[PDB]
Amino acid sequence: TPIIFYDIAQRPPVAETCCAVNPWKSRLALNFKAVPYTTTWVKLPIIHDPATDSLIGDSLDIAAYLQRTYPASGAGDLFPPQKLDYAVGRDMQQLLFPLSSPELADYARFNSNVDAAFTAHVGLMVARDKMMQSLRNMLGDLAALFRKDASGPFLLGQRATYADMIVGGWLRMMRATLPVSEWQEARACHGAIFGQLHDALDKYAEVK
Repeated sequence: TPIIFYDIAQRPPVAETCCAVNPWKSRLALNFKAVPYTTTWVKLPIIHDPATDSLIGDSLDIAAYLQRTYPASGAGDLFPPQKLDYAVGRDMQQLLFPLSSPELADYARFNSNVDAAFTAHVGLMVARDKMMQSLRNMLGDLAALFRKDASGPFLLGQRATYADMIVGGWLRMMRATLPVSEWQEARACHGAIFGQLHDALDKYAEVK
């Protein structure tokens, strides 16, 4: 019965034993949905669901599979309709390609833009003052989406979605790879919008 989640354990200098970006996106999605699962650590996230004989690779497909197969399970809908109006600046467009269930197209485009925005600042996580300024500026632009509904730390206020998990997966990975002070900067800048989002996602961050 339990879903098998294939994941890769992290090695130093990564500070935390679990979770590259995309495994974090899927792990946040599995925990939010409350579907039972266990990790097999192997040397891409992939799940096998024995309940449907399904084998799904890629975090967007896994989350879409969970929402479609267990729509009422756990904390609710991972993909409610939503304007995810975020676009990277021109100096980051090359990191968009290759891009991305047509009701999910906006979530897919958001996944591409967040990934590109943050990937532009790997290398802090592999650092320099100018890169940290660029990271701060990119978070400022992303922050406007999290200010649209100030009833809560998520994009839709008190309601978390897969889009919050797209960003949260990056945040979790940054906490594990940045020097502590730079993580503390990222978590504090622009009104601590991303420290709040990170902390709000803690409840969906169990490693199992």
